Amino acid sequence: KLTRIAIVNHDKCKPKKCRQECKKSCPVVRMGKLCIEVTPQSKIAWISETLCIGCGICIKKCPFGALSIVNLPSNLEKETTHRYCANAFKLHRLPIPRPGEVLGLVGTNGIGKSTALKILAGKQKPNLGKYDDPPDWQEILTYFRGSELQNYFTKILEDDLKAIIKPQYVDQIPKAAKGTVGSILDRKDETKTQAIVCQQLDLTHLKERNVEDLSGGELQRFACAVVCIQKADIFMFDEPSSYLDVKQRLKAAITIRSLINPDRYIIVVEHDLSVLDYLSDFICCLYGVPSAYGVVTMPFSVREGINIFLDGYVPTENLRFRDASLVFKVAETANEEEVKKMCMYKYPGMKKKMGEFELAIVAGEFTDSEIMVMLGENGTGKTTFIRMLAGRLKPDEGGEVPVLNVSYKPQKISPKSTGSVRQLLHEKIRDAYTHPQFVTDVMKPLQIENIIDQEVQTLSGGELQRVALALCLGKPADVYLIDEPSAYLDSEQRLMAARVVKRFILHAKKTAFVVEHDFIMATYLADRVIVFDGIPSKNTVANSPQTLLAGMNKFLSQLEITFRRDPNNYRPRINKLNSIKDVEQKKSGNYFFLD
Amino acid sequence: QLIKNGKKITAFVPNDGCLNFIEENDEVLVAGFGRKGHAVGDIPGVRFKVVKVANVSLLALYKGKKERPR
Amino acid sequence: FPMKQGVLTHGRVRLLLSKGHSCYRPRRTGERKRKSVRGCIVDANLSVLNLVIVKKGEKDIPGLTDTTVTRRLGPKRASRIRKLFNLSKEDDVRQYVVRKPLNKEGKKPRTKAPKIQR
Amino acid sequence: MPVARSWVCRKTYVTPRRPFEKSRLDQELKLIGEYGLRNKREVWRVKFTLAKIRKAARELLTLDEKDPRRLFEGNALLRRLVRIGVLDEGKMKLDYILGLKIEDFLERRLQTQVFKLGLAKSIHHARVLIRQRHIRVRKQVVNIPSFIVRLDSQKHIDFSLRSPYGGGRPGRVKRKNAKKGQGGAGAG
Amino acid sequence: MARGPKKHLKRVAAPKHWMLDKLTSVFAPRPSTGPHKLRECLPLIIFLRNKLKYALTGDEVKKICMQRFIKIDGKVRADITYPAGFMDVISIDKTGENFRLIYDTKGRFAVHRITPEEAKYKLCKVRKIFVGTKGIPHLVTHDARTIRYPDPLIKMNDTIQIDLETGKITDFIKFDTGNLCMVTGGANLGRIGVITNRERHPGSFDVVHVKDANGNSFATRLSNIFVIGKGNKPWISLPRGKGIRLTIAEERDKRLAAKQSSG
RNA sequence: CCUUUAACGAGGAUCCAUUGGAGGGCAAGUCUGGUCGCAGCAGCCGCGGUAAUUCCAGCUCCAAUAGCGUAUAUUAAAGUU
RNA sequence: GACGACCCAUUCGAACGUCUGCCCUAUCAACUUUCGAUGGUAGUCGCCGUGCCUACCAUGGUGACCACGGGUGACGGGGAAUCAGGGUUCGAUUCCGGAGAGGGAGCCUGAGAAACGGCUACCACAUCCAAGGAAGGCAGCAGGCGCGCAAAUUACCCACUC
RNA sequence: UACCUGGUUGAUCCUGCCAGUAGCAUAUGCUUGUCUCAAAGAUUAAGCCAUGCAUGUCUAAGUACGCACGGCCGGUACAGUGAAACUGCGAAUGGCUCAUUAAAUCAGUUAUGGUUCCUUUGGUCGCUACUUGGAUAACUGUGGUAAUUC
Ligand SMILES: [Mg+2]
Ligand SMILES: [Mg+2]
Ligand SMILES: [Mg+2]
Ligand SMILES: [Mg+2]
Ligand SMILES: [Mg+2]
Ligand SMILES: [Mg+2]
Ligand SMILES: [Mg+2]
Ligand SMILES: [Mg+2]
Ligand SMILES: [Mg+2]
Ligand SMILES: [Mg+2]
Ligand SMILES: [Mg+2]
Ligand SMILES: [Mg+2]
Ligand SMILES: [Mg+2]
Ligand SMILES: [Mg+2]
Ligand SMILES: [Mg+2]
Ligand SMILES: [Mg+2]
Ligand SMILES: [Mg+2]
Ligand SMILES: [Mg+2]
Ligand SMILES: [Mg+2]
Ligand SMILES: [Mg+2]
Ligand SMILES: [Mg+2]
Ligand SMILES: [Mg+2]
Ligand SMILES: [Mg+2]
Ligand SMILES: [Mg+2]
Ligand SMILES: [Mg+2]
Ligand SMILES: [Mg+2]
Ligand SMILES: [Mg+2]
Ligand SMILES: [Mg+2]
Ligand SMILES: [Mg+2]
Ligand SMILES: [Mg+2]
Ligand SMILES: [Mg+2]
Ligand SMILES: [Mg+2]
Ligand SMILES: [Mg+2]
Ligand SMILES: [Mg+2]
Ligand SMILES: [Mg+2]
Ligand SMILES: [Mg+2]
Ligand SMILES: [Mg+2]
Ligand SMILES: [Mg+2]
Ligand SMILES: [Mg+2]
Ligand SMILES: [Mg+2]
Ligand SMILES: [Mg+2]
Ligand SMILES: [Mg+2]
Ligand SMILES: [Mg+2]
Ligand SMILES: [Mg+2]
Ligand SMILES: [Mg+2]
Ligand SMILES: [Mg+2]
Ligand SMILES: [Mg+2]
Ligand SMILES: [Mg+2]
Ligand SMILES: [Mg+2]
Ligand SMILES: [Mg+2]
Ligand SMILES: [Mg+2]
Ligand SMILES: [Mg+2]
Ligand SMILES: [Mg+2]
Ligand SMILES: [Mg+2]
Ligand SMILES: [Mg+2]
Ligand SMILES: [Mg+2]
Ligand SMILES: [Mg+2]
Ligand SMILES: [Mg+2]
Ligand SMILES: [Mg+2]
Ligand SMILES: [Mg+2]
Ligand SMILES: [Mg+2]
Repeated sequence: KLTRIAIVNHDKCKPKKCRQECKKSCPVVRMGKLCIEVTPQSKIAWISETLCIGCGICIKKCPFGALSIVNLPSNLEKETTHRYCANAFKLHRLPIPRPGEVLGLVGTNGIGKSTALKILAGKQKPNLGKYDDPPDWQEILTYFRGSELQNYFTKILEDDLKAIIKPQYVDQIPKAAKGTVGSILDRKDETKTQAIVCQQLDLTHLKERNVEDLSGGELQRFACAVVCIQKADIFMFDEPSSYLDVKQRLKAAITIRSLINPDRYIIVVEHDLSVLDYLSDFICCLYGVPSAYGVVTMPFSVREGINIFLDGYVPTENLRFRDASLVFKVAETANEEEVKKMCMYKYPGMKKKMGEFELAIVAGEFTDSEIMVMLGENGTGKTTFIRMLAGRLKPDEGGEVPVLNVSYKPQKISPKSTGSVRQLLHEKIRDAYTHPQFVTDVMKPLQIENIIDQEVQTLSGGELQRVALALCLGKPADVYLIDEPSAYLDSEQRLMAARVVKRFILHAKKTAFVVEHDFIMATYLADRVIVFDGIPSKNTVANSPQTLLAGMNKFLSQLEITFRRDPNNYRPRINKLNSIKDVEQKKSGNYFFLD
Repeated sequence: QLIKNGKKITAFVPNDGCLNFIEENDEVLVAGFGRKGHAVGDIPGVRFKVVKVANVSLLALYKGKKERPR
Repeated sequence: FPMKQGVLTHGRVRLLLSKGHSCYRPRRTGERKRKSVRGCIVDANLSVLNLVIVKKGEKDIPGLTDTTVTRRLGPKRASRIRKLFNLSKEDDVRQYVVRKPLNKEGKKPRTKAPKIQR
Repeated sequence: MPVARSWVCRKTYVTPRRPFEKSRLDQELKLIGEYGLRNKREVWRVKFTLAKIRKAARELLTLDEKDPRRLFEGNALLRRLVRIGVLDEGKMKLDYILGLKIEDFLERRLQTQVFKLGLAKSIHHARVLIRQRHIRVRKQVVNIPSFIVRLDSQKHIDFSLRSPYGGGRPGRVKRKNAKKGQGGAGAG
Repeated sequence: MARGPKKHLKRVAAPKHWMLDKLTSVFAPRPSTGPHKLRECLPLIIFLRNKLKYALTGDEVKKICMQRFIKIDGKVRADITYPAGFMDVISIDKTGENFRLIYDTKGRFAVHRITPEEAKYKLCKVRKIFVGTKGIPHLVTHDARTIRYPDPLIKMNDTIQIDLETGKITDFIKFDTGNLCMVTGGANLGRIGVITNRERHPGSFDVVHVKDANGNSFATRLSNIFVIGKGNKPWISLPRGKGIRLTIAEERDKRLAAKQSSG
């Protein structure tokens, strides 16, 4: 049932002294098929990832401690709590919600996170994975007798702790709801906790900045403010750092952590860089195969869990084979030609409004041949810039009208393709290539397969965003306009998408402007950068495209964050805003190491 | 070839046409024959017999009560 | 890592501390541990120093000395009281005890005092 | 862990050594037919409870007379036998115990008395009635066919006071059909 | 491990004469340290709920004893596992009844109500004699009492009648041939008879004979004899049947004739 | 949970008894169809080479029965320690 | 009346010592000793008796009635299965005794420990890190990996026995 | 229940074993309506271990100025409930396992006249005084480290 495999990593595997009893009796080698690859030589005895039966005879008879078992993942049909529908994604057992502390979850996009959250909140009853005749709270509360779920599900059936939850998507709720500015917040739950969340989330402007005014980052901040003031006993937070300021991630973290104390269950799920270590106390890692089946592990501590998620990829019990050490592209290799045909498509320092936003410009020596990256806080107008360049306000008092053709990526995810996406893949065509730019980008998490034939309304935002990227670089254009492309993506597919678009357009010595709020893609896309300085609601100045180091220095010193690069995996981490390191880095200004 | 020892032994298959259920390189659970150390009957030097092929019986694989898990 | 009196170095060292020592609080009657402490010498490789004023000059430090001492708390052993108000052997030790005044935004005000012991 | 339990239990029969022996199979089948029992085991129980009496009897009879132990335990064993109607007070001595046959313990069963005291049409009908809670010993319903009737309990066996056969509401069949005259034959 | 004294007692390992059941639970009361040996005692908890039925569970015994109702030799004992034992005189004032712990002839304690003009004195058996500092003679009884200045004719193995408000021995019976005796150990437990003999094997366990009121004789060890009477006249009151230890062939006849199957 | 009780709840084609055998040892067929020293059975003796009481199956019959078969250690049989 | 306290007794023990009692092996017939082996004298030490340990002295002690060495899928016993009479085989396992908390070693506190739900160090493992440092012991109850022919729920409660 | 039956031969009488036969306890196969009991990670690996829990404790009677709550106004030993904290006691019992270990452990039998003993029970308590000393915790306030019952 579990697929057992043998592995060989060892202190000096000795194919020069042992005489290789390792290969002289694997049962599969005897019958012709080669399981093991070694003779008298100098180095490691190779082994097939699949030709050992899991016999274990490979292990009993090496003289040195070279060989051992691992358990490759399989679909067991044991502890199936739910199936997304009949024949769909299979969900195994749930994490037991420890009270008094924040329970976090981590995993790749589309493995069973939001279904687990919807089940734990009583909004989805368990069906025990049956296609037909889903049970009704007598066989449930017998399927997990002798288990904590026996009592937990009754406490939510008599609503003695009636749950409350936050949504997955930011773009839905300001259309689905109705309420004028401030009065919705006042009439919802309270005034007291209303007052403390409002100030510590820095949304005190939304006494008069309306629900139609506010941006998707400001909407996540509203969604989190409203669920925090909502009076309930158990809480959940799906993606609570989707489109936020690099300081305001930690401010969200603190304002959720401020409700830990009074015997309240809380679960959070994130695609985190350095934020959840302050958010959660225990971790439960997920493994499986995307939108096919997903398994939940037993609890771990924060550092221990975050580590068994990427300091290798083995539980203390079993195995999985994904999420290895590449959270920084250590492959420092970049080469393309210099060309003296260069176009310097400069622009004036035009000053523009809408009702409230003074967002000044200074001129910049923008050129055709490479990408320019953009920095800045949320809500400072890094969006309106290239929205105005795309045929909107102030092209008249200066404003360089787009010289090359425009590919627009909008950040509000709402493609109007009812039916399936396949017909929206007709205002383009794929047939223009069948090539690495398309394959290595669109495929990695499974294949191109799930994103050809599907109604875009039931879509994981990740692959819809991969299609919006594909129809952006699939349109007749050359100036590509981008806005948080990394959102709604995991870590490794974020970097896949970043790397492959850099490489693809740099084949052509071609234009793009990128809007980021993250680090990794921003750091491996750049040789020049613009910065937004000043605080929102009054003023902002888009400084000219400077170098990388001094630019993001102006950035971080304005945000007052420094970073640390662990060499073993080149991992980034936040220094805690006051440290024996947060003094040298803040005296020398260095927040970027190992160029 | 046994799991724990690793040593090699020959075993009988106990009914008409069973040798088709036994694929190659799967597990099996061998048992004794019936005289505690000695070859039984007309067979020269075979001292063990199969009961389970892959967590399913032979008596059920052969009477039809179950089918191979694949 | 703190500093403790009598470990003559500028380095840091590991000592087997017990009850009555400093830089240690024992969790169980009759216990000992082995922990790291810095030598008593002072050098630029610190992070803080505690200094206590012994002789004050003439110019008042702006935010340290101009303030006033609180009422602290009064004595509770009988002879301590006698020694403070220079009382005779047969002066009443009652009446003199420091009647702690008590005010809050709730109830009526009050005066407390300690139960006198000897 | 230490625990507050009795593990004490025991077996109440012994299989025969010759498994297919005709003189045995035909006698036991005769005994099953003549008293309406269920297995062979219902006979091996009686064989055991007799062959165990016949060991105490023998080991006493191999003591010397006038012994304290032999006197006390013999006077106790004969009393216990006489009290269930397996022995005659006109015998009352150990050298008679060795003359008892299996068909005297079988005879004192409640199933046997319920037939032989007249309350049922056959030895099979009796086993059904007892198991249906139709009979009572002394102000007490019983439900076990193998119950052994003590000598002076004999004349107490009679039909239960909450039962159709003598002072009781008709059962769920005689009532479903009398209702077919007023719910199936009057307006149905 | 064992590195120090134990403090629990398992139900099976408990003494037999406590007549405890088997299926209540794994433990037994474990008498606390006292004047009486652990096997010879009877804790106060076992006397109130297994014998007199006054209480029902351990907590009811604890809240009967806390109200200061029970008296063991005049004093007021509040410990429910206190080790009462042979010659101790429980008094329950709030009811007006008294008891004497004496072995019944099957070799176990039984309830034995006594008249309140008797529950003022109890007997003790002398265990030691020594001359303290300055030349004061002392005494040690079987229940650990120490009497200072006793009469200079009371010796070992004798019996003394004390009072419960003073100590201060009043009478004493001397161990020799012809006096009554009750036996407090081994096979013959709770039998009575005149001593009639004493052999003496120097250095090992001198042996003693006895003789019932029906000719029956039965030896014992001297360290198990307890004189209770001058001769043929027991000082303290006796339980029904008076230690006669009838055989089972007689016990059956009385059971049958009395037909004691009801009341 | 068991016990105590109202109301529904049996016509047998279900509110369905199984596990191993049928030459001998050892209770039970010198039935019918198939295979042809093959496939197989068989603890032991032994069955199968075109007319199988022993293989594969139908029918019938046997033993124990809410249980029965197999592998193994051990005891009696063993006066074969 | 509560508490504390010297010593004596008593209680719960603990410790050391006497007699008798053990599975297989001769392809184990001699073993033991200034690296104390048996004994004497005086001490050291210890809660006390004692080669327990030191100094001097003597040359002893054990063995075909099996010493000494080796093996045990050996923790001992109350007991379990079968059993004419005699016996054979089993006893990790709820009661009693012993021994141990990954392996060896040293000690604090205490009436009581050579204690691991105590501390210190070496050996083997393993966790966190800002690379300076810190932390660990399920052969307790559940639970998980591994191992294998082979063994249950990460539930409820102090109401019963204590 | 003090028991045998098949097999070397053309047949017979023997020695002699292999096979059958009955119980027991570990595994496993097929099957399963009721009801009372109830064993269960010993065998291999005394191998390794995520998370939670398994040892704490206040009376009339050691120390109460937490305003924390508090009443009839007063502490004039000082009321009264009482968090915390010093102090005392317990943590050496219980539970788990069977690696070690063959005159060892263990059993019955005896001895401490060769020793120690918290506690309980009973003895014992007479060769500035109307009451002495300084110093800590909780509490107030300032802190250090990424991190700990620092
Ligand atoms: Mg630091
Ligand atoms: Mg007040
Ligand atoms: Mg005082
Ligand atoms: Mg213990
Ligand atoms: Mg120990
Ligand atoms: Mg006690
Ligand atoms: Mg059949
Ligand atoms: Mg057959
Ligand atoms: Mg047939
Ligand atoms: Mg046959
Ligand atoms: Mg026949
Ligand atoms: Mg033919
Ligand atoms: Mg034919
Ligand atoms: Mg035929
Ligand atoms: Mg035998
Ligand atoms: Mg000497
Ligand atoms: Mg000496
Ligand atoms: Mg010699
Ligand atoms: Mg010699
Ligand atoms: Mg030896
Ligand atoms: Mg043994
Ligand atoms: Mg062993
Ligand atoms: Mg016997
Ligand atoms: Mg044992
Ligand atoms: Mg073992
Ligand atoms: Mg066990
Ligand atoms: Mg034990
Ligand atoms: Mg002992
Ligand atoms: Mg271990
Ligand atoms: Mg102590
Ligand atoms: Mg230790
Ligand atoms: Mg312990
Ligand atoms: Mg510790
Ligand atoms: Mg340590
Ligand atoms: Mg532990
Ligand atoms: Mg466990
Ligand atoms: Mg397995
Ligand atoms: Mg099992
Ligand atoms: Mg298993
Ligand atoms: Mg309790
Ligand atoms: Mg021949
Ligand atoms: Mg022949
Ligand atoms: Mg045999
Ligand atoms: Mg059988
Ligand atoms: Mg039960
Ligand atoms: Mg068992
Ligand atoms: Mg084990
Ligand atoms: Mg733990
Ligand atoms: Mg109080
Ligand atoms: Mg008070
Ligand atoms: Mg304390
Ligand atoms: Mg203590
Ligand atoms: Mg266990
Ligand atoms: Mg040992
Ligand atoms: Mg030996
Ligand atoms: Mg040895
Ligand atoms: Mg000995
Ligand atoms: Mg003993
Ligand atoms: Mg002994
Ligand atoms: Mg105490
Ligand atoms: Mg005293």
